[PDB]
Amino acid sequence: RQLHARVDKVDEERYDIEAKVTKNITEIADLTQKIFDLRGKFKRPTLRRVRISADAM
Amino acid sequence: DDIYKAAVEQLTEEQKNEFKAAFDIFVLGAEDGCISTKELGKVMRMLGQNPTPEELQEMIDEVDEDGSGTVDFDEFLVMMVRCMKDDSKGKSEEELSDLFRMFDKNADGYIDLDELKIMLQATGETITEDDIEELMKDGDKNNDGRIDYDEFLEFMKGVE
Amino acid sequence: DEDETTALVCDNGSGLVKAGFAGDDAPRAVFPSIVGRPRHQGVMVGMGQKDSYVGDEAQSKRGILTLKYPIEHGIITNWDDMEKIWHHTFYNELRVAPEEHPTLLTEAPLNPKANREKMTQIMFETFNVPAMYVAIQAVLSLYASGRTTGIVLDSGDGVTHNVPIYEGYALPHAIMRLDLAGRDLTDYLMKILTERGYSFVTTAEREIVRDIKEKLCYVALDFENEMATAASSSSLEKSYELPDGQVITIGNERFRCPETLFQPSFIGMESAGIHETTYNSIMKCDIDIRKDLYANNVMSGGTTMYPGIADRMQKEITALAPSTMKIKIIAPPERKYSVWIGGSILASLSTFQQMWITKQEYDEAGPSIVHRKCF
Repeated sequence: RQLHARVDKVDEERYDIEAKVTKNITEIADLTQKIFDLRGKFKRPTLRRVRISADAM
Repeated sequence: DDIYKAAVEQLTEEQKNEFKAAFDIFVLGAEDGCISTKELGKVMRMLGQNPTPEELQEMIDEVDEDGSGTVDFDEFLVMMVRCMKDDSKGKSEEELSDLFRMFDKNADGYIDLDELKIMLQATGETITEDDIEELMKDGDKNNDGRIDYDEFLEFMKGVE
Repeated sequence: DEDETTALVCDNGSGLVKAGFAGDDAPRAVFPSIVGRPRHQGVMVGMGQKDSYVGDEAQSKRGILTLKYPIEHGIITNWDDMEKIWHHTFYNELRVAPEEHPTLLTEAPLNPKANREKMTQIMFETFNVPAMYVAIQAVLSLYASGRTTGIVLDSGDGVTHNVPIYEGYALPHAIMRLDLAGRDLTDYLMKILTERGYSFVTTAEREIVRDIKEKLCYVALDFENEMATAASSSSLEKSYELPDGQVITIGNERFRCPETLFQPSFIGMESAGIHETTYNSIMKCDIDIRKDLYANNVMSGGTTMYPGIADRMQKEITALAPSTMKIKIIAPPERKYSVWIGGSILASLSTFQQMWITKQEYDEAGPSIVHRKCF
């Protein structure tokens, strides 16, 4: 029964570390999302194939 | 020649064989290096690129560092591994992420030259200020005097 | 990041929120109590741009935002926006998790009950703080000022509370509370400057006027003589630079606004003014209390940084006070930053460890526990 209480509380605790790393991952997602914004400001203008049909004809 | 390590290690052999397949136009066959640096533009294009001719002449001067006018395998394969990083890609950013936050065991938001030199001397490698400085401003392309996370990734990227 | 589970202290007013940890000397960061929202249609795509902005984000991007304050006259009316302000306060700038720290919040003694109850619920339910306490602004000011006895005249952005305290105890029958505050002085300054050809009616304009007030306005020691000169000569005008390069000068309006604290009728308020209410807080206390409160007029809160205010408050009450007796004002460079400072002191006292509400008692009682445990 000590084990039953242990598994109750430790199930709780592993679910809790679950939610904690879940918040870590959610904030990785959101902060890295605003960081996608930050670095996109810098890198999007070149995601393009340019100066191909300029001369070939 | 040491940069050839980044030229061939991160790349593969059959990548060089496909280079040969795309290159066999100027060398029509049974020849040993008749290639010139003018049509370097052509030979890079047939590799599937969207480049500018200023970078053609740049690579032409980014090669001929020996003054030859013809291109060597190490620095060419490297300028690819420097631009066309069609390598074994060198790393993962979970591996590199743990690398950062272990170097930056402090998670400063940046591996300063502090943890940089820490691990460079933990290497056993004799590491001077120029060593940490080259490594930093290769990471810290921002030249803020400290390698940040992605600075450290790009820094340790394409590395053995 | 701390080596102890030190309480977090957040002095959340109707102006700015000052926050840091208990045991320190100063807040780590200060934030406008603001949540901002765009009043325009986006045209470019992939521009980022938030649905809502918080604190300093809301102020920095204010050019196209309407800015709302969740706290009015000392009370939270919008707790969803306070959850955002606290999230920002704790995780973005202090970079702490209240889940591992007790949190101390502040309010006036007659602040309507919903304020302390909702503050308690937000910290226990959205931040899951291990403990809470809602503290009295006068108490916090008295600790910061080194006193147990005196009148705390707290004339800040929200309300003027004005509560007499003797030997650390409330004398509640003598609280000369007044619905006159720094926010009304700001509104008055927007209107009086409009009369000078510089209209201030939008959010951006309101934030500018508050900045003008803080840097250019004063109350002086003698209003009538100050106006006799200010109304007659440009020598008392002072300029201010607006963000777009406009320059505004203010003459007698520079003090006529602030003067509303002594003459509330200027904005249509029925009141004797802050100095008469200070006087009555002393007078309404027992005769063997009065002598100690006269010797200890404690100044705190906002507006305390107007030139001439400490000198004037002592003059105005000593003029109403009886002769022979000495009447004195306490107005340290810690004025207005006294509530936060007191929070740090109070949170850290060993005797205060019996005052904190834990996240135990909270679950059995709910947020209403604040009315059983704090004050």
